[PDB]
Amino acid sequence: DPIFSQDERHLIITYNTSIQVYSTEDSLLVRRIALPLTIVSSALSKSNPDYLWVACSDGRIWHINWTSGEGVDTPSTIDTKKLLDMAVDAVLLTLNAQIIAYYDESPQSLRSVAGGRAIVAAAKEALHIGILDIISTFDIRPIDIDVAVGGARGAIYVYSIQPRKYHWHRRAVHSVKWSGDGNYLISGGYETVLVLWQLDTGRVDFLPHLSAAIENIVVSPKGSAYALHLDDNSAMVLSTAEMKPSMYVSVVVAPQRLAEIFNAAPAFAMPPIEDVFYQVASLF
Amino acid sequence: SAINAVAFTHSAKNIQVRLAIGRANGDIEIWNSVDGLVWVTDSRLFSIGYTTTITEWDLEKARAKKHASGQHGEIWCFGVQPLPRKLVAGTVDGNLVLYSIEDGDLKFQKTLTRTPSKKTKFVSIAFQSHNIVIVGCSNSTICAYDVRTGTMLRQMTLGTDLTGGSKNIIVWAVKCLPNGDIVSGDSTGQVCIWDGKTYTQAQRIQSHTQDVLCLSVSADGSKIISGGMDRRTAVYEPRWSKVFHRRYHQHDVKAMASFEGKGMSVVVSGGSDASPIVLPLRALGKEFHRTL
RNA sequence: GGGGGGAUGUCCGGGUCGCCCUGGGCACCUCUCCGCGGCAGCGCAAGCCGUUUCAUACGUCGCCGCAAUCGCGAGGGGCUCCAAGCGGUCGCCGGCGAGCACCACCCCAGCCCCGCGCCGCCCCCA
Repeated sequence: DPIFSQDERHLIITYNTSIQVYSTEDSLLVRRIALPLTIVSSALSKSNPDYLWVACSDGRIWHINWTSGEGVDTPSTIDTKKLLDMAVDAVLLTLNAQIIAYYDESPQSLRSVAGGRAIVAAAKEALHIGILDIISTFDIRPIDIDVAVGGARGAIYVYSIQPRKYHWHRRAVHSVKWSGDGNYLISGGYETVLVLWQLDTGRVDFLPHLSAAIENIVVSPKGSAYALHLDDNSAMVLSTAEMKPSMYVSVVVAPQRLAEIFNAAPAFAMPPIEDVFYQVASLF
Repeated sequence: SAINAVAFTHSAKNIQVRLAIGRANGDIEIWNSVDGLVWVTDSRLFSIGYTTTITEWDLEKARAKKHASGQHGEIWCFGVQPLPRKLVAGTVDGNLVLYSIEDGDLKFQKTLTRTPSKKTKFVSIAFQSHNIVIVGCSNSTICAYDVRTGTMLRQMTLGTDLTGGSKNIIVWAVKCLPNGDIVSGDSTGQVCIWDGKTYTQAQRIQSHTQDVLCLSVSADGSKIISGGMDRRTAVYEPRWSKVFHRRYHQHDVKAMASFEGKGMSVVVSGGSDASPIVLPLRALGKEFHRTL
């Protein structure tokens, strides 16, 4: 749920009362932007702008931006039940028990698959792929798709029919995401350890000791810094392989061969110089 | 009491297929101190204990028919060739010893070649093709050979023992592929598929914590079943990855054997818990079974 | 299972004693909520059930010194007493030294563990 900027130096965090943007390079908060409760999601607008998209627990669609405070006045209430889940693409689609877009069990979450679109819906044990273990969280990578599902236990099933068990966590997982170029599976957990799943040669290497806080991790727009949401009301932009927080938020021819052309048969009884010239030019 | 070798009669009607186990007393038991056993088909089974004798076993007589022996020392591995027959049997002294299975007789035929280092004890073999051999070593090396000429192809040397203590990677199990690559199940828990055209490694899958003692492939080259000095077996699927690992067993797993015929594609494992335990190949299909 | 009650099938006090009943004890079996939690619609309704996986990184190591503090204890004396000594922890705006490499290749030995055969000794018949 925290989200970067298109030019990487701005972090974006929603709280239970407002929306706060941050400087990834230098300092703490930049804009206190008003967002009342008289919260489901906040992503960026996809095609032309980078404004925002916030959905509250019932239908009030905030289309609001940073670089201003504009957008504190215009919700939308086209849907009738309390909103559960929310995803934007380019074109908005909202999970209410079913979808409304522009089924047996209870819904959990819903995520969107890029430009040649696909939809991934998430109940407890069901998961709905749409072309045109008990779940906790999941991420995805396209190019033709790969889905990494976490779980209420420490099993991280991977799908590309058969899953793969990536079980480490001695409680629920709270965060599973694909890393960058898809080499690593960066996962988190309840037990403060941010595990780097190797997913190549099947090793594991991690960042163990932290502020008892790991849930809701996000990956940089490049292969760089991961930002961590943190259950002690903290976010943490960690650059990669530092694992140190950048942001805390609370014609060469030897002459002797031509001499060897002219050593034998001294002047007379030498071959005729058409032939001797063919020897010389054939040496060159 | 413990298992040390499992082998199926065939691996592909009322055709008599049987299962041959070797029990660590010295016993042999067949379902519908010995150390190794194979079959031969074109069907009779051959076994070794720790001594240098490689012996046939007649089944309807249930007596050790046609013992064979030799000069060198303790046989630690042997195996039979495929078709476009002999036996190849590697020992402690670094010899690999060819035995002849000319039509009915088990002869001490020939010792082709031997490593220069006497401290290279061979552990297992597998046949990459008809006439060329893959052998693990007690050092980090696994090594290919040709039996047309006896020659010594490329040493496929593993690393050091990083995880602590020892230096040498003792390669406990080696198997092959229908693709043409070869899996080496080494010590220190790891497995690694080595390429087959160039004889170099291509993937080093670390799954187990302690040394993989045995592994076996599917007959279609699809599922790889490892089993280690932990209580742990693990499966592998496509270059590769693992899927899961369940402690089916109770001691270390010491011997695998796979079969893919008669609508019953099972793989049977045994170790030192004295309990042979059978698995399907369709590991997401249903449960398993065990027999004692 | 709270109370459920079928002379069910049980003995010990009680009646000369027939089936038996009368106080104490429990094994079997069907209900309202729960003793307790698990499944299906909207802050809350209506109906069901029972007494195998998995654990927490790198970043640099060695020796010595100071300051607070703490422990053991040869050796000697009746759980206590003294003491030669020796270590640990926290601070060192203590200092010194070196960083693959305590590794690769090979050879000679040695500790340990394992094999096989001689002796050294003790045996029993003789």
